Amino acid sequence: SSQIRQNYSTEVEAAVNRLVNLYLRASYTYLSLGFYFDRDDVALCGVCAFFHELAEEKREGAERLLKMQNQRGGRALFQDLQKPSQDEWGTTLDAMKAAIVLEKSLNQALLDLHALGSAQADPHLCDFLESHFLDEEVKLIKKMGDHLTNIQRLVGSQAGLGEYLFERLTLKHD
Amino acid sequence: SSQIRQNYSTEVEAAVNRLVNLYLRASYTYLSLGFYFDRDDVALCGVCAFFHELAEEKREGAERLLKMQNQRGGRALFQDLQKPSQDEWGTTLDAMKAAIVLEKSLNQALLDLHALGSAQADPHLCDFLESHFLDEEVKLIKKMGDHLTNIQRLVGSQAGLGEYLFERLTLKHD
Amino acid sequence: SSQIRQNYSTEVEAAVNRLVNLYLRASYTYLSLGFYFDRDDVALCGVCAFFHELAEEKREGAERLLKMQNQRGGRALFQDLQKPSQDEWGTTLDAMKAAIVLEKSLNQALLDLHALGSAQADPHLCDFLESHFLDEEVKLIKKMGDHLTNIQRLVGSQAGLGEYLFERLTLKHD
Amino acid sequence: SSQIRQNYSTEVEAAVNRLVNLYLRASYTYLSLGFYFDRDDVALCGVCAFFHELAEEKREGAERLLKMQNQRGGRALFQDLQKPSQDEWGTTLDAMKAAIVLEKSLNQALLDLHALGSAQADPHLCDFLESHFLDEEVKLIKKMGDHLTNIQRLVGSQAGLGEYLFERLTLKHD
Repeated sequence: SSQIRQNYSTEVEAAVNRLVNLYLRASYTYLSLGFYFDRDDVALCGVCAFFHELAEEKREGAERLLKMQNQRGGRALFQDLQKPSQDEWGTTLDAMKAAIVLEKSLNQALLDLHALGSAQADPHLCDFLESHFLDEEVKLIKKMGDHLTNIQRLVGSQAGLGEYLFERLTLKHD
Repeated sequence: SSQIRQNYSTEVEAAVNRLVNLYLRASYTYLSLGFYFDRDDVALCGVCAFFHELAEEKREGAERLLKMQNQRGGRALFQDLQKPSQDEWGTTLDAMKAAIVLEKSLNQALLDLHALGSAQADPHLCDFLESHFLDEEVKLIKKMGDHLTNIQRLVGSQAGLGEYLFERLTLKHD
Repeated sequence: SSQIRQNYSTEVEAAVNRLVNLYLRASYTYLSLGFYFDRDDVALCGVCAFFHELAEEKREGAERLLKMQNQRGGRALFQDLQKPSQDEWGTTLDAMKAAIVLEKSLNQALLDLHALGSAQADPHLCDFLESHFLDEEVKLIKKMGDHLTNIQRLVGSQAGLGEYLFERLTLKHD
Repeated sequence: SSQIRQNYSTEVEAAVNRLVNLYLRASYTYLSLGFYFDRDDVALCGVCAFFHELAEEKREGAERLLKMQNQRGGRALFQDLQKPSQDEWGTTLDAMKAAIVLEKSLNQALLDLHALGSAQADPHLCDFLESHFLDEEVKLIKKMGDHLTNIQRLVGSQAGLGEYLFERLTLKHD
């Protein structure tokens, strides 16, 4: 039961639960991505750190959605979390490409939810999705696009060299 | 007269003045609630503090609306402030129930105003109502719902004991 | 491929991957437990904090296992994460009971893995499971047993009162 | 003579003396490796530092074994220290390969000693080999595997360039 629910549709409640699953799935994918790059036969620690930071960010996003669900008087419903799409992630390039399509899928889900909020005349939802989701996604996707371009320019005739240099000179180890 | 008014409908201007009255009425209700709990035959100081903090918050909300009214070139119009609905507020439970229906009424007025802003294509109004009103209301109503649940669980067979314990152990005296 | 694997059986590698899944499942269960206690109709924040701390601890345990998997030259394999066993978790008592059987199941899995390590003459595994798993589990289960006893003694004739008092006076809000 | 020896087999005592010789041999090999990379016609100072740090670590390991030998009432017996297997160590790649097989040999000797300790029911030996030997070896071998992978990816079509870059950008000069 709830004593607080107001202007919060069952459709939005369900969509928020689905978005939680998507964010948690993404976090799980990033956990796998990071550990792949820590394999002794891959050994690109800047890439491990990049994806593990994202694993944390996506988990935090899910947690924020869940906090909001409760703030509105909706009820969290958890579903199975499917395993990531790959067990091995190829090159840094392959991985960054997979990451961008993952992020575009999260972004599309955010846009779909915002559209639902608009259709349901739910401005609090609209306010909520603003900063900590929509702008963050745009910033992240831009960063990934920038990375992709730099990785691509580094392939040239010596892919191993370029992959090392990108991990050393772009990716942070702070 | 105004030299600054732009995209600010008479409908929104009037609705903002009505919302100011609602916020000031709410502040007045909270002033009364707090003083009731400071009666020597009631004597629940944590409850006095809780409602008096809300009296301040609601006054500040009215003041923010009035500042915005002037920023947009609308004109503040004040009406009589009706006295609160009760002179005596019963138990902490009764009072928290009254507070939640008060807040739900303010929240509904905010939603109605946002809908009017949307109909009038007034995005500045929409931006304004966002943080310092819509999210604040959702957070407050959640807090009150939490309080209600705790008060309710404390009634049991010994209502006096539960009322004391809630005021001592949940409500802040900082 | 690996250039580092030494004295690391396929059986242990597989068991470590299964243990990662168990820890991540446990983390997910604790995420759900915590959010249930943050429902406005439950509203026991000390209980939310207790279970969310455990969600973090279990995730960290999985991460440590995965780091070790790579240190030994084994390969992380992720499986679907099943949803928690319940959507609603009842009273704090019910929840603490569920938590203890969860922990006992993790502990048994640790013991089974240690036994496998012994059978495979793998002392590094045995060293690894020592502090950050075996002793931590024993300490945690003792804490949960202590909590259960205190919750049980607080039921008496007034369960609501006891549940409130335990959350206020035992569970930390730091 | 000893007045303290308890549960300390002659077999373990002898094995500890042999392990001391192995650690000291390894230290000597690392001393040679480091100085080779400081030749004016090799001149890779990050590689000198890497191997000289290991020379110190291996000497310290021998010293710890010797301290333990005395703590248990065994008697240190020193043997000749054979010269390292090479006078010239080739490329950084060749050297890192030689280092990994050296470490794997030390690790195998540790495992053999732990197995002997188990057979002799000598848990203090087992406790001793744990942190400062077994876990350290696993961590070191993982680091060397990571290095090897990075060196290998840097060979490409320009081996000189890759060797320089690895020494500049991976190996520490702190």
